[PDB]
Amino acid sequence: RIPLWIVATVAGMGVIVIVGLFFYGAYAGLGSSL
Amino acid sequence: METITYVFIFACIIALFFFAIFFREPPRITKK
Amino acid sequence: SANLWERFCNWVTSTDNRLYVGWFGVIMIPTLLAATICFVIAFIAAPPVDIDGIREPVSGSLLYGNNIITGAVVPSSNAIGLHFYPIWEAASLDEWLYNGGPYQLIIFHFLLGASCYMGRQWELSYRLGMRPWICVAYSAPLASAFAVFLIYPIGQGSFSDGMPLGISGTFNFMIVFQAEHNILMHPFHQLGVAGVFGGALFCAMHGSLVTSSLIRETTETESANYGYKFGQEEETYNIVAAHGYFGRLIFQYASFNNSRSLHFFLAAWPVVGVWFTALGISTMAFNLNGFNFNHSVIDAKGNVINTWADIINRANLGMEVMHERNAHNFPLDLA
Amino acid sequence: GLPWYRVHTVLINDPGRLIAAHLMHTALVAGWAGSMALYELATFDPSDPV
Amino acid sequence: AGIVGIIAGLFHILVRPPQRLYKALRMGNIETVLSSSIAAVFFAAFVVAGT
Amino acid sequence: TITPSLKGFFIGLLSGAVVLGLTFAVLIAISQIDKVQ
Amino acid sequence: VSYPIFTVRWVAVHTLAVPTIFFLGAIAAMQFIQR
Amino acid sequence: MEVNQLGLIATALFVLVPSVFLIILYVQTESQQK
Amino acid sequence: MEVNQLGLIATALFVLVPSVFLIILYVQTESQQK
Amino acid sequence: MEPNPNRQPVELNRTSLYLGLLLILVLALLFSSYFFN
Amino acid sequence: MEPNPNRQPVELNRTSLYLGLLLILVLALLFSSYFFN
Amino acid sequence: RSWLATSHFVLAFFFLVGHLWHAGRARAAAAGFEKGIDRESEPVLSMPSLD
Amino acid sequence: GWFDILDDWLKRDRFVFVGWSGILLFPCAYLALGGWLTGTTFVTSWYTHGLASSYLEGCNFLTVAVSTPANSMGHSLLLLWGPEAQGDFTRWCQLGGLWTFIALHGAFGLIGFMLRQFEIARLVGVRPYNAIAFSAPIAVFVSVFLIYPLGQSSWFFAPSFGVAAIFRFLLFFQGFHNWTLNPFHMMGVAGVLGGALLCAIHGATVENTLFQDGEGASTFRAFNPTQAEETYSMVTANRFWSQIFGIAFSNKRWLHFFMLFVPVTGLWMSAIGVVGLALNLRSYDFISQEIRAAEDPEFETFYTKNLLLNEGIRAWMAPQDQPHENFVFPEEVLPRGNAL
Amino acid sequence: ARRTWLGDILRPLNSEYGKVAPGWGTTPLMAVFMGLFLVFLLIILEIYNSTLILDGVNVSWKALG
Amino acid sequence: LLFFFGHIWHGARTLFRDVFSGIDPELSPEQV
Amino acid sequence: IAQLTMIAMIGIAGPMIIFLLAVRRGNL
Amino acid sequence: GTTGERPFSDIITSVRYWVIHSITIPALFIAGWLFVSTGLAYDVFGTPRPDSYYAQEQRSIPLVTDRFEAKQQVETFLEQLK
Amino acid sequence: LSGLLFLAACWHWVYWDLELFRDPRTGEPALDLPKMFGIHLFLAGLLCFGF
Amino acid sequence: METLKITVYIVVTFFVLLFVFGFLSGDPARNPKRK
Ligand code: CLA
Ligand code: CLA
Ligand code: CLA
Ligand SMILES: CCCCCCCCCCCCCCCC(=O)OC[C@H](CO[C@H]1O[C@H](CS(=O)(=O)O)[C@@H](O)[C@H](O)[C@H]1O)OC(=O)CCCCCCCCCCCCCCC
Ligand SMILES: CC1=C(/C=C/C(C)=C/C=C/C(C)=C/C=C/C=C(C)/C=C/C=C(C)/C=C/C2=C(C)CCCC2(C)C)C(C)(C)CCC1
Ligand SMILES: CC1=C(/C=C/C(C)=C/C=C/C(C)=C/C=C/C=C(C)/C=C/C=C(C)/C=C/C2=C(C)CCCC2(C)C)C(C)(C)CCC1
Ligand SMILES: CC1=C(/C=C/C(C)=C/C=C/C(C)=C/C=C/C=C(C)/C=C/C=C(C)/C=C/C2=C(C)CCCC2(C)C)C(C)(C)CCC1
Ligand SMILES: [Cl-]
Ligand SMILES: [Fe+2]
Repeated sequence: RIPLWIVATVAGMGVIVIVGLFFYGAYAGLGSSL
Repeated sequence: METITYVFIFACIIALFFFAIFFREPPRITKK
Repeated sequence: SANLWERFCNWVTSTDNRLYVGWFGVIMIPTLLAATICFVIAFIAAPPVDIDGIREPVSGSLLYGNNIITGAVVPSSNAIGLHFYPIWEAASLDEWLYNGGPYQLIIFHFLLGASCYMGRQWELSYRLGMRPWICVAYSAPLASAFAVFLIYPIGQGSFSDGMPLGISGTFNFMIVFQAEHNILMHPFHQLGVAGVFGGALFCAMHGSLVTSSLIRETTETESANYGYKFGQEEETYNIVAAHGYFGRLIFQYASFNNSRSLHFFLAAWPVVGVWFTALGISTMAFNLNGFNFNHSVIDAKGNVINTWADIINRANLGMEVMHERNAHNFPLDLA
Repeated sequence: GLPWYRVHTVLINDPGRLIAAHLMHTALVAGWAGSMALYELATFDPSDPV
Repeated sequence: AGIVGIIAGLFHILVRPPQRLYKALRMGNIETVLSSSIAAVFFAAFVVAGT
Repeated sequence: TITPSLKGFFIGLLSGAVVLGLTFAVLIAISQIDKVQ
Repeated sequence: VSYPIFTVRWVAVHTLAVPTIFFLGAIAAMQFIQR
Repeated sequence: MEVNQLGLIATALFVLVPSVFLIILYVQTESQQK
Repeated sequence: MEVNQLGLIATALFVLVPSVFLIILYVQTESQQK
Repeated sequence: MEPNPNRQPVELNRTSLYLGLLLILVLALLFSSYFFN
Repeated sequence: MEPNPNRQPVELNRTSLYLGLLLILVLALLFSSYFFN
Repeated sequence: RSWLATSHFVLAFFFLVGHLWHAGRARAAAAGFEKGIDRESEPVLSMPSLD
Repeated sequence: GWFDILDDWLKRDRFVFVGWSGILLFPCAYLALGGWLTGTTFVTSWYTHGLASSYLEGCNFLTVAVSTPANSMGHSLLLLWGPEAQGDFTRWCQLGGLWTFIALHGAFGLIGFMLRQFEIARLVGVRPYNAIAFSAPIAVFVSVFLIYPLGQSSWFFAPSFGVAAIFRFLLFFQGFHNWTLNPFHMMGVAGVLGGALLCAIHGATVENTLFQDGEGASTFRAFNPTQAEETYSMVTANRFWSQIFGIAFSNKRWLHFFMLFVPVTGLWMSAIGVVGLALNLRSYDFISQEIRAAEDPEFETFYTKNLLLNEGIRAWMAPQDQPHENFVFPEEVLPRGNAL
Repeated sequence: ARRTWLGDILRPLNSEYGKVAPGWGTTPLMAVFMGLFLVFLLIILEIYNSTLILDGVNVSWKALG
Repeated sequence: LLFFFGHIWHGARTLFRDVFSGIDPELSPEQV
Repeated sequence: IAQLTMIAMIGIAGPMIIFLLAVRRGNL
Repeated sequence: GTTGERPFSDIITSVRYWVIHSITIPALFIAGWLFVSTGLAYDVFGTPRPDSYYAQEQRSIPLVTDRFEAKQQVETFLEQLK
Repeated sequence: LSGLLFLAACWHWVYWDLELFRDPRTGEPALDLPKMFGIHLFLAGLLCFGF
Repeated sequence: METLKITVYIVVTFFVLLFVFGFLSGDPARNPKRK
């Protein structure tokens, strides 16, 4: 049994990371301007 | 002629507004 | 007389008036009446206005060649900018009408009255013992009028850049806005249409669900509306049957069963959405515009690979390049 | 009684008056056709088919 | 289509509608003939607008 | 007779029937496995 | 109760969940492509 | 100005005819005994 | 031909307006119970 | 408010409708020529 | 002849009149510009 | 100047909403109906019909 | 009978209701959404529009899109096994085959979905006013994504599935069709805007005319899920708006139908306008206005102003927006104001 | 009611009101013509859209005279 | 396009003639 | 170069000061 | 208010779920990653690589100009080292 | 033709209660839709053919 | 013209005074219950 509040907070951060990875890619990848 | 038509319709809407507000059907409770 | 003033205050505040003239009403009623009367006379008979201050009068009244769709009340001159221009600031009314005098008189009186109108939407609720916050819902459309008529001109430095009082004139404001600010590519605007689309969506949602789950009390050849009497004790529709249907359309937990949580959502969504769209105009009033993805994606050599964002930019240039023909003398549009 | 948008429901089970209705409709459509034609013939110029 | 229409016609004059269908498509209720006719009318309309 | 585009039509008409088939095949099967009353 | 495992809900859930993460992985990799 | 000649009567009938229809009904409803 | 522009709407309103008045009344009379 | 006791119902029989319409139409058939002039 | 037993009375309340008139007028205020063109 | 101006207008506005919200609640809290209309003593039902 | 056993299974009350409708809905709906999410990340629009349109190429959530096929395609259905793609998948993608894929599938998904509404309503035994309402979104999708391009030269001028790609569709209609000046569109916005008002005002009205059915401040818990008395004072709501606005509802049954009518009617009017734009039968100009503007160089309205904006939009956008035309507009022929 | 010359002659044609066939009657046979019709329409559609080309059929203002 | 709505409307009104004018009691939903 | 090491620790720190409280059970 | 399916809450909480999904979920992630990083995705959807939009000198666009011979025309566009 | 359909419309309006529309069984107004469709469809195809 | 300014100012002062002295006249009292 894994406490729900932990499941969300871990999956929560997990979402902020990957989406934040996307925002970084806006200044580096092909989606850049440099 | 056009100006007249426009103001006329407008004047009519304003006239309606009046009657709509002050000459509506009195909203009666329960026993309707 | 129990006391004239005491009686006056009791009359104003009286909840037995056909129309609740409140304390806010004491300011609202006169201001709204001046705005409307001045508007009606202008829209019909006002002479052309030199909006851009370049001695290039724009006629927007019926008697001067306009129809309802084209006709408008033209914003004050750009030569006036943000200066206060009441009638008693003009050598004559001829001058006052030429520099777009009426416009200020209207927008100021409207915004004032429309604010007190919000103030009254609290007062009456207070006098009747019901909860407030209805006025809080009205703060969203009002905050938009404020943004479009006051905040943007302040930001841009002239009331001539405020939204005109007319149909086609409203279209001009938008098209130009898009050019100078790229509003479609702005989050706050997108939240606005989301609120407006969702609004119409939920309005139809709630509307249909409820009207579809009505308890039968009417004949086959009798209006289904008569099955309701003003001032009922019990409900006129089966909200549990409504929830049962909509709960099966998508899936149960994605369906409302609490009428209070329902109507809150019904109110919260559009109000919040429009709030951002109002903040959008107020934000882009200080030139913090939408996303600029022009020439973003480029190939390995450096060639510019176009996106839809670029196709948007071409449309925008055309607006930019053509608007206010003879108003510009210098390369950059910083006004 | 009946709402304005329901006045024709008076025919849902009255085959006689329903046929009478359709007959009136058909007359109107046929009437339009003949008379719409006369309007064109009174205005059409055959002087040059090219 | 005419011949087929002639044949199909004779069919419905003779063969009766299956109970299942009569119940399903609420036959013997003229406002169901309207629903289907309208469906066909606008189908034809979309076609002539196209041609 | 029997042009390339006509052959393609049969390919799409056959691959479509298959999808309808397997779908209803599965459905009819699973349906007749549980429904007690 | 003695709940089952594989259900219609399970199927539905996976038809969206499985490709999503596969795409989220794909897109995440795109953030490092350059020129 | 240089407007449509039929614009006037088109607007006039567009207002009267359907308004007329309504009033006919309303007044006929209003006069129903009891 | 070279007729009056207002002739059409003048004739139109001359028919409708008073005819309308009548129909309004007749139908309102017709629907009186008993 | 008190229901005003001075009011009476208004009436227009079918013939009166016919007689009326006959009057309006023929008048229009008479004056239209002069309206178009 | 026998009085046809299929007829019902027709009704239009005061609000419906107002709601109606409002629709007609504003529609006229909207399309008139395009009618004059 | 753009960052500051825009940020503080958004804040200033929402705070005016917060004002209205909390001022409207306080007036109802005080008088004591911020939680709903009294089913029994419903004020409106005690006022003459304006109709 | 197997049918009734097939029926039994389908109409079983699950977490996600399937039903007969589901046999059509779920396959298309999934493919439509899936096809978009696919093209959104992987497939390009280079060979079709000379545009990058996927995450793989560097586009973001705003600029990504599933672009329309080439103008060369015409109104071709663009089947995977059709004369164009010839069974090839890669070619199919590059020729914008995913667009007709998303469009047609999504089209049937919208059919299945309303059928679901109809089917579920029947089972639960409720009125199908939810299906009637959903007709407005159908008309829109049908008129815009199908009927409109069917009147134009090809699928190319249909709205491409994407955020930004829709924004240009707006700017296009302004520049070329003068869409804002269309009476049918205006009714459209009036319905949406007016519908979003009804949504707001009614919700706010109810929440602030509620009865006290609890001792807490958060009045949400204090609601009875099992009908009985009205949770909010309809009578109080009536007298309120009657005094602030002058007019007020007094028949919940009419009030809610009204909430259905307004936004549904609006969407339908906006649809009709688009159907006319297919044949380019637009509401572009006012003849009386143009005639005066021609003879009189001092006559200026906000209407005249807007048309000049359109001229600029058309001239500056056309070259890169309609590649198939091979447009070449010299700097000197480009309509421009002063300085800018 | 009211009988008439014409009315009596037409009486038989209108009398078998509620008369239905038992069970699933001709339904399965109908479902076959339905499927044939669907394919039929799909054919002439794809021919009109030039998705189905056939040497001999030229879907243009040509092939005419 | 307009007639589409009429089809959907009358079609609905045919298959839902019983539940027309409103609905009536019971409380079943979430249990087969 | 990679200060993501920082964020990580200070990020899990937040839920930690309440997780330890779910362990020592008290005052939540 | 309930149906046959096992309450999500229980499943997302069960240790068995995570023992499964700590393997499955990252697996799909790594797979999608490889799909791009190995350049396979480029070939599956004919999407141009950063160095595959134009030829070196050419600055024109490979616009498909006819429906029936489009596929052939497209292939010809790849020929010029595009 | 319009004038004739007009006069016909009037006759069918006054003489609405023809026995032909009454079902011999129930004694109440009734129309056998399935057989009618068959009749009309036959006439349609027959006229279609001729055309 | 200088007159109009005066007139207006007086007028505006009137209503504004009516407003301030209005809410001042024990406005919280004016309500259904607790006051
Ligand atoms: C084959 C065509 C056809 C037929 C025979 C019917 C028949 C019927 N419809 Mg219907 N309908 C149709 C098409 C049709 N509809 C279409 C296409 C739509 C979508 C717009 C609708 C939408 C619709 C609704 C929403 C309702 C009906 C209702 C009804 C019933 C009562 C009609 C009534 O009293 O209205 C009388 C109507 C009036 C007195 C006002 C009409 C004013 C119109 C709008 C102005 C234009 C008039 C103009 C001359 C029309 C030209 C015709 C044009 C096609 C060329 C009746 C059975 C009603 C019903 O079922 O009752 C419960 C109902 O509520 N229909
Ligand atoms: C039931 C759900 C459903 C529906 C309605 C559709 C509908 C469609 N899909 Mg589709 N699809 C589905 C599920 C569905 N799909 C699923 C689950 C998948 C995943 C495998 C796909 C994958 C898919 C692809 C990859 C493509 C489509 C395409 C299409 C479109 C054209 C297909 C066509 O020509 O049909 C043909 C219709 C039939 C085959 C039906 C025939 C039924 C009859 C009764 C059987 C008769 C067979 C018999 C041999 C005939 C004998 C006659 C004799 C003379 C030979 C069409 C809108 C194409 C598209 O979108 O193009 C842009 C396309 O390229 N689909
Ligand atoms: C004696 C009968 C008769 C004849 C010979 C004509 C002859 C004519 N009429 Mg006409 N008309 C008639 C009666 C008749 N009318 C009646 C009674 C009406 C009132 C409803 C009209 C209303 C009318 C109008 C409004 C118009 C004409 C027009 C015309 C002319 C062109 C006809 C045309 O293009 O066909 C049109 C062909 C069709 C519409 C094809 C219909 C086929 C449908 C879609 C199929 C129906 C579904 C079917 C049941 C499916 C099963 C079939 C089965 C085989 C599978 C022509 C001179 C036109 C003209 O030029 O004006 C003078 C015109 O605009 N007519
Ligand atoms: C520069 C300063 C100018 C000063 C102007 C001169 C003084 C104002 C004179 C007003 C004369 C007109 C009377 C109007 C009567 C009436 O409104 O209803 C009459 C009712 C009946 O009560 C009323 O009537 C009662 C008497 S009786 O019933 O009417 O006989 C009375 O007892 C009670 O006190 C009273 O409330 O009055 C009210 O309900 C009070 C609210 C009145 C609201 C004013 C209009 C609101 C406008 C808002 C802005 C609109 C914008 C434009 C709209 C197009
Ligand atoms: C009786 C008789 C006769 C006579 C007859 C006649 C004379 C008839 C006529 C008829 C007619 C003469 C008819 C007409 C008709 C018409 C119509 C019917 C029309 C309609 C129209 C419409 C409906 C329209 C609509 C619209 C509009 C308005 C606008 C918008 C669009 C639309 C189109 C929608 C004779 C001697 C022979 C002999 C026998 C007896
Ligand atoms: C094409 C095609 C097909 C199909 C396929 C498919 C069906 C696929 C699917 C796919 C999919 C199905 C995918 C998915 C995806 C998803 C995603 C990718 C998502 C993302 C998301 C996100 C990113 C989120 C975000 C957010 C939000 C929105 C909210 C707020 C917050 C956040 C940020 C979290 C087939 C083969 C059949 C055939 C051929 C053609
Ligand atoms: C989604 C969701 C969720 C989740 C959420 C989350 C995921 C959250 C997170 C959160 C977090 C994640 C938090 C954190 C926090 C942290 C903190 C608060 C920290 C602080 C620290 C400090 C302040 C310190 C600093 C320092 C250092 C460390 C070194 C340098 C120096 C100094 C000392 C300054 C929930 C469950 C609610 C449910 C709903 C949904
Ligand atoms: Cl301009
Ligand atoms: Fe509600």
